[PDB]
Amino acid sequence: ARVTVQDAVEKIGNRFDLVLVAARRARQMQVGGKDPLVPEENDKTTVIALREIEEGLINNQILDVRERQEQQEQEAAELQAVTAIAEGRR
Amino acid sequence: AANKRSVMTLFSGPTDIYSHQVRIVLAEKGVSFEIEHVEKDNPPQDLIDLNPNQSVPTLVDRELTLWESRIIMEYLDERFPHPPLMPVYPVARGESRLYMHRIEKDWYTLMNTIINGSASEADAARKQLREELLAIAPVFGQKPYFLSDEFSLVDCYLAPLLWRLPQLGIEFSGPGAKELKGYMTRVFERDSFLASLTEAEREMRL
Amino acid sequence: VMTLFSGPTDIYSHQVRIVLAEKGVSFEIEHVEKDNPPQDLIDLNPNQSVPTLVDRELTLWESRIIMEYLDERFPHPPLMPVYPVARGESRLYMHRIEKDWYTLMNTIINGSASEADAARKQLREELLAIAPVFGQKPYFLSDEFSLVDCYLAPLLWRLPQLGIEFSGPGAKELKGYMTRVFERDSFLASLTEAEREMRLG
Amino acid sequence: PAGTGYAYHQDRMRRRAAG
Amino acid sequence: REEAVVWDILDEVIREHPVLLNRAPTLHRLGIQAFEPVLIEGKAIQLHPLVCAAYNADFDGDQMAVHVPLTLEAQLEARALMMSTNNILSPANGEPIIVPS
Ligand SMILES: [Mg+2]
Repeated sequence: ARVTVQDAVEKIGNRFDLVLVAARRARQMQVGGKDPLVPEENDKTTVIALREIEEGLINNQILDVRERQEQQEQEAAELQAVTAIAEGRR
Repeated sequence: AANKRSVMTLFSGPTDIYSHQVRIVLAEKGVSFEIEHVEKDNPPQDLIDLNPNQSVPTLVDRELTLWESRIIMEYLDERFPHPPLMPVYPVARGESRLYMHRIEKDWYTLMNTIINGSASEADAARKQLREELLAIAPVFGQKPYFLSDEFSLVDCYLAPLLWRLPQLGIEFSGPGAKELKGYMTRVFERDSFLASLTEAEREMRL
Repeated sequence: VMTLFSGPTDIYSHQVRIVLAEKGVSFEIEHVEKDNPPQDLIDLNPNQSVPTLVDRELTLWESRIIMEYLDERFPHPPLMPVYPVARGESRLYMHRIEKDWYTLMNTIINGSASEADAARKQLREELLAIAPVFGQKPYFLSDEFSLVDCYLAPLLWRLPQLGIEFSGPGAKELKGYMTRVFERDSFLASLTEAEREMRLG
Repeated sequence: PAGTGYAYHQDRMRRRAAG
Repeated sequence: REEAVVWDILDEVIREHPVLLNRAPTLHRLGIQAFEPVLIEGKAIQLHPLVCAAYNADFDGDQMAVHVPLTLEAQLEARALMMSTNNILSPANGEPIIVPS
């Protein structure tokens, strides 16, 4: 579905970073599978990762706040579930 | 009498960690044992007559009582095999008998000294204790336990002495507690621990 | 490469030597000054407490670990029971003597001449306690010498230097012991020049 | 240390002598 | 067994999986280029005629290895950096390298 990354490299003006961002976002859709933001058309996970980068909804900045927001909301799932040992012991 | 059955006889202690260290391995093998939370001033009768050394705990199985924190939790790991608790290679086995000796002689005195020590030692010990337990931080990243995949006895020497963390006035401080504090989420709520914990020792969890 | 930081005198270092020279381990000892080896072992031993074993990967500081490792790894001849019932007997019988008797001998050497008597005779009546039982087996509760008597052979040998001995009773069924274990090549080729002048053997 | 691997070397030297 | 089911599973493993054709005396960096395979029948690795002047390949018996970028970061380096539609300018000088020959 993707023959060239000439357009998905203008959001990131560097080839050696496009192969790092999309190499990491293209793992979340394979292990610990999150959801591809774009509607897939029977493609792999790689080319789906290179199709978000062109439309700005992924980059090296969004790809952390999208997650570190989750890394602590699971710690919001830590304390709020920590009440489960708070009310289970008394 | 006491050993008249094929059953055990454990004159355990309700607060003394020797009981709570033993009962973990004691119940982690799925064996029908008898709990008797008893005191030093007044334990049960059998705990003083057949126990010519009078320690806590004390396990008795059809031949004689076995009194120690080590001789007991060793006698069970060598007689009730499955699941296993100690490795096979004698190289990495006796070293697993070394951390247990570098804890009963290293982090035990920091508990008794905080039980009978002066006002500064209680934090001085808490000084040498709290930071030192942070000096062992990066260990847990590599291995899911104390340098061993399987749940082994060297871990059981920690958690009963990690369950009395704030009960004697301790709380963590510094960068990297998420590696050890998150680790406590992996050990403090196991069947070997959950069903084994004494409710008396629980109320200092809130 | 199997080194040993033994003391030339102390019964602990004499403990491990009986295990090494029994199993047949090709070892090499590096003596300590009196019971103080150099400051050059704190790197491989933060306790600096002899004895200590070093074989190419390992560091171990106790009579428990250092003496049982050599049993669980050099299998024959075996110095323990076979089935788990009796190990707790041996594994705990040696907890008795290492707690009652050994630290009892502190005041006999590290305690003033007053308490030397306080430890001397109160212990002697124990010395013939198991004495009649030697008409049960040859060794200390065993028909074949094992790890449990490893705490007595280096203990009995320290009698005449310590001071307490046998006189009338306590030597009838007892002295047959030391005339039976003190001749084995293990305890023969373990005796050192310093630990030898504590008796005439 | 040159190419796609040059990125991760930006982080290795940024640890030693630091945290 | 070469059952007739695998011939339809094998064609979905090769959806967007670039391979790495490379000729023997690899002089310059244009001598290794990825491609997106298409399954033909035969035993000759077909090859687009424009590119055959980068490898310096006549078609009179010259052979060509074909590797396979395995991991997930290694089939993007074969699709961003190394793909055959990125090298239309030889690095030795700005002149093209895909001139119709
Ligand atoms: Mg040719």
